[PDB]
Amino acid sequence: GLDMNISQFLKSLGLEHLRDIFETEQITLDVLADMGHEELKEIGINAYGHRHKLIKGVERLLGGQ
Amino acid sequence: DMNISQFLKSLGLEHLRDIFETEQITLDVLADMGHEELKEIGINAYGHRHKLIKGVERLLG
Amino acid sequence: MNISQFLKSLGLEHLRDIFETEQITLDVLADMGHEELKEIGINAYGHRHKLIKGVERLLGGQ
Amino acid sequence: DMNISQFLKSLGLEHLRDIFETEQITLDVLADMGHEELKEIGINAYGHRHKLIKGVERLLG
Amino acid sequence: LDMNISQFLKSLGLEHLRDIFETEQITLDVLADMGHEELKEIGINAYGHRHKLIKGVERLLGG
Amino acid sequence: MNISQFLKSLGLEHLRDIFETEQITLDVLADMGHEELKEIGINAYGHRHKLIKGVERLLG
Amino acid sequence: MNISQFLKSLGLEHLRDIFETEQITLDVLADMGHEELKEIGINAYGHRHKLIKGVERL
Repeated sequence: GLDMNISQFLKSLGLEHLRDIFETEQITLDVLADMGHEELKEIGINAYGHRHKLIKGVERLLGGQ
Repeated sequence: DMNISQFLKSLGLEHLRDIFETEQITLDVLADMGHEELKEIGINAYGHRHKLIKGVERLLG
Repeated sequence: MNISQFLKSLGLEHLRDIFETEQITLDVLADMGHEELKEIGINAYGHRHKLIKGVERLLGGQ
Repeated sequence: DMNISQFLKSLGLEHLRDIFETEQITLDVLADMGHEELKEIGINAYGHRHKLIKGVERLLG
Repeated sequence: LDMNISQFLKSLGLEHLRDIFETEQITLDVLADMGHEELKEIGINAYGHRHKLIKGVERLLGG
Repeated sequence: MNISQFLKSLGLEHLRDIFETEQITLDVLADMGHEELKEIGINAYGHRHKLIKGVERLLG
Repeated sequence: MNISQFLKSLGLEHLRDIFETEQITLDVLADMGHEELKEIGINAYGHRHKLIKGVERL
């Protein structure tokens, strides 16, 4: 909704337990918006369900609905 | 909508619980998945994918 | 044995490895047309025809 | 009775035997087929389909 | 007696239909069984052509 | 374009040391993937990703 | 081709002396990776990369 960042975004998806990965890997929203399943696997998001939630989450966030 | 473990039981697919647990597939995720995506997570039998897809769409509609 | 009795009743018991590997049960089969049967490797029109008509007759009341 | 290969031979359509064998078209299957279904398995001439359809009908007199 | 279909066609002034008849494997035996709907299905689009064929084949064979 | 203004345009000024020590010019960066960037000590995927996009954007 | 003119074409004329001391001919350079060029004192990734690419072009 109101002026986004990664911490908030992960909390809105129930994925706050990936904050460490995101922090170490310096994944901002601009970066995350360019990433698919392969790339998220490269940074250690092993669960398909987590990758899916992220991928759809960031499209939703930036897409205007 | 409901519990993933109970949904699998209601379809006779309790033996997929381990894949669903490892891939963190909740019901809302499953609702977005077709045959290609289910294949990606290791559901290799057509008949299993078909029951999941048809069972999750009966659950929401 | 329901699916394998069913295939026997049609003379299509040699399809039983495809059906076993793909875990096709009668409820799945009852929803399949030509395209979906081609997707699982039932390549012959005649087999597909017999399967579709057989399951309709089985569940249709006679 | 009579089987599919003798049947095709009797109509002068023996060159179709390989289609009928690839598609496992027995006489009981051919009996349910119209022009559209025969086009689908690659019988492209109307004349050939017409001979098959009238032939199989004759055969259940 | 029955003749080469290209001759039957030439006898009705319809030689230009021979490509359709060859492709569709239409013999006189088959043509004898066809009406307007069936000849439309093989691409004889003009009523006047179908009419000549249907009568032509009655004249030729029925007689 | 030069190295200093490239890194600043991506928010990666803090990398200038690594690029200086390793004598990474833009011609060289252009040929580097994730593995090669890992080799020079750029450990964050996010940074490598920005470097790789940035330099590809630069040579259209 | 001569080693002096090779380093001129890559802008690495300041390595002339490491190459002279270590007797690195182009036939030897062809065999060398990153590990091996580090062993003879070429500390910068970018210089190693240029040498590797340059020789493997010829």
